[PDB]
Amino acid sequence: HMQLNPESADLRALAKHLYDSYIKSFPLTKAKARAILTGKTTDKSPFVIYDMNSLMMGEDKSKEVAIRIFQGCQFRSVEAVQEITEYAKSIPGFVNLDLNDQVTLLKYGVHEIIYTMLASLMNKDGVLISEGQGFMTREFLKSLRKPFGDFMEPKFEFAVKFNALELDDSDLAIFIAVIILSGDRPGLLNVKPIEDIQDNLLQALELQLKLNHPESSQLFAKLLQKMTDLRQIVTEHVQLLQVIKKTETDLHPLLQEIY
Amino acid sequence: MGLEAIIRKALM
Ligand SMILES: *c1ccc(C(=O)NCc2ccccc2)cc1C(=O)Nc1ccccc1
Repeated sequence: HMQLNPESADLRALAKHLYDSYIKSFPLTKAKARAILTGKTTDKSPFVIYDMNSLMMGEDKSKEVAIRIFQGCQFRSVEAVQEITEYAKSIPGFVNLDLNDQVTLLKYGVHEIIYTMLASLMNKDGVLISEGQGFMTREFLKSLRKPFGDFMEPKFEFAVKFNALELDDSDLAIFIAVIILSGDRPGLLNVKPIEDIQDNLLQALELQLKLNHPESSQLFAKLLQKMTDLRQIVTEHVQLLQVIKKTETDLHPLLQEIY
Repeated sequence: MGLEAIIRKALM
């Protein structure tokens, strides 16, 4: 029997703390993304990039289109890493970890969290871009010449399955915190402090999913199983990043100034 | 290397 006791109440307070920080860190939420995608918002209707002519017009509303699109992907990922890091600072205990362990956690976690949260902005048709100002079709991205054509497609394949779980921002805030505090990342100095925070976040996540999803009794287990899909996504992603570095040309301004 | 730079800056 689940009881609303001091321990559970504290787990609900930890869930709310993360939700609030999530809202502050992440400009476009799943609630707002889904409103846009289903046409249930009063906000400005996104511009749809579905062919080469709608890309050209969209770049208003590199000589090579595929490269320009990859360039925008790259700059967006720098921005996303900054937002995830701000979020990570809000997770109780995280900034109190050794700074090298904080860095290691984010360096191995950010890609998993990027594709988790990009699914909130995705459907079978495409993905919201420019904080919901544009919509780029999955088939238009698939049409880009090798090796760019197959770059986003595995993230769509993940996302239509992931979205079927019908997680909401309250669920995702805790899920992402669980990803960040993974004690199994290579090169971690002090593992037990990370495991202890992860254990508290796993308790909070399990309780979140029991209260919020009465019709999937094992959603908690299903979500933990999604971490293998994410690891594979990131393994395959990193392989494609290399092939693009070996075989193409293109830095974000922040990166240029850091040197 | 590039990823780590951005993370370290953002934590400060
Ligand atoms: C698009 C292109 C490249 C990358 C990426 O992982 N680049 C490696 C890198 C190196 C240093 C710092 C950051 C990243 C990612 C993407 C991508 O997924 N972009 C994105 C992210 C969130 C939402 C939409 C698009």
